[PDB]
Amino acid sequence: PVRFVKETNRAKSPTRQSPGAAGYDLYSAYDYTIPPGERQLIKTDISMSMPKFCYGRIAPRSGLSLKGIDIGGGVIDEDYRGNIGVILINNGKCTFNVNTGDRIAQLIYQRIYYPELEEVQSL
Amino acid sequence: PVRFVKETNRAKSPTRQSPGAAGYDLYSAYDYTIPPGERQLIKTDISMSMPKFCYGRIAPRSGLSLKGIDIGGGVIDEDYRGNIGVILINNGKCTFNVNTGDRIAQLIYQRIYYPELEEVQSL
Amino acid sequence: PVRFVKETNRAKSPTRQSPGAAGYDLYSAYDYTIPPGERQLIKTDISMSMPKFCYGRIAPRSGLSLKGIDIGGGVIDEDYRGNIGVILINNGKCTFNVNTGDRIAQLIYQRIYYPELEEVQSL
Ligand SMILES: O=c1ccn([C@H]2C[C@H](O)[C@@H](COP(=O)(O)NP(=O)(O)OP(=O)(O)O)O2)c(=O)[nH]1
Ligand SMILES: O=c1ccn([C@H]2C[C@H](O)[C@@H](COP(=O)(O)NP(=O)(O)OP(=O)(O)O)O2)c(=O)[nH]1
Ligand SMILES: O=c1ccn([C@H]2C[C@H](O)[C@@H](COP(=O)(O)NP(=O)(O)OP(=O)(O)O)O2)c(=O)[nH]1
Ligand SMILES: [Cl-]
Ligand SMILES: [Mg+2]
Repeated sequence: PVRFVKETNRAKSPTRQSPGAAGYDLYSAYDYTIPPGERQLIKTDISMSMPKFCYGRIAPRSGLSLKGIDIGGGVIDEDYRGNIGVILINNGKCTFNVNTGDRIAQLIYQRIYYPELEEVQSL
Repeated sequence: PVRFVKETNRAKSPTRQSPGAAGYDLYSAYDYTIPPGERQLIKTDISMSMPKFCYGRIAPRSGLSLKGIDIGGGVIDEDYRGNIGVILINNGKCTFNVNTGDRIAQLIYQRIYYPELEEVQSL
Repeated sequence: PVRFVKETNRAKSPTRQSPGAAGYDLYSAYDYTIPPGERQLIKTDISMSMPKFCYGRIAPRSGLSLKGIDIGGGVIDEDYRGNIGVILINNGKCTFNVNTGDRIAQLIYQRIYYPELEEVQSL
């Protein structure tokens, strides 16, 4: 079970489209306007305690990606307890409108290793 | 064992370079012209049933990345049964030519979690 | 335990901040000047033997992401025994400077699969 908190009543619970979907839909908590060739940190008003040995990759919705919208950053650490921001980059030709409640990205919980690092002289 | 279909004869089986290569090579099944500052959906004519508790990341080739070619979207869900498409972004200064058979990207089967979500008030 | 090798005394050992961090900080080994709209390969002068059944992802730092600095390529294969290079993309407005010892990205050891493929008729 992954515990999550809405910071304000503008936050929508992250949802999964289907039982075989890779990620959990993230929603914009506020209204944003993104000019062509600009980028914008979008607040979700969702904070969460991630599961152990993984991280949340904020990944792009495919439809938005064909409109020219990409993702910046997107690394949500296992110990990040703050507001989750989606960095949207408008690489399209037109101003991109974000309304409160718009599906803006997907959060994928990606399993990872935390290995020890040891310096040697030859591999 | 991942099962895949060649939708048309122009589809080419994804292959790994080496036993230590992260990704399977995706090939273009058609011929494309992509001008500077534009993107294009490339059809592979491949569809596949992904391994359970995982997804397919369409990741960039290092070669094309240095020439300013990037990858959009890239999330290939576990329950996806359609044609796998690749979003090539041309951020370089010259028209990038896509020939039938050209390696364009690499599918990576990334291990993930599907946790249940529960709403709480404090973390 | 993942072994690594410094190619020069200009390379800096990758670092961990906290138990819940995603990955390991990668540092520049040389001085670079990246003009707006350009990408530049950044040598870390670090070679390592990646652990089995995974790959290192050169992942963006959010601080830079917001300034307009994006990652290109970024797939470090299991059997890569060469110099790890970070492709930094200046999609910002000003020129981006990189001094030796600058925190440029993070490395994430993402768990992956190597399934055998099998062509079929139906799915
Ligand atoms: O680059 C891509 C991205 C997605 N796809 C396919 C695979 C994926 O399973 C499917 C996703 O379609 P949807 O747009 O219905 N879902 P998405 O996750 O993109 O966002 P949302 O569900 O919010 O629309 O499209 C590609 O072929 N290439
Ligand atoms: O798209 C993002 C990216 C990061 N974040 C969060 C997670 C991360 O823990 C935090 C960034 O904290 P830092 O002060 O460590 N930023 P820095 O640039 O130093 O490194 P990094 O961004 O890699 O943690 O912002 C988001 O909410 N959305
Ligand atoms: O950003 C990167 C990406 C890859 N690399 C390394 C790791 C990887 O093993 C290798 C990329 O493979 P190639 O140099 O053989 N290029 P090619 O296009 O042939 O294969 P790939 O699809 O892996 O790039 O370079 C970097 O140093 N920086
Ligand atoms: Cl990833
Ligand atoms: Mg979906």
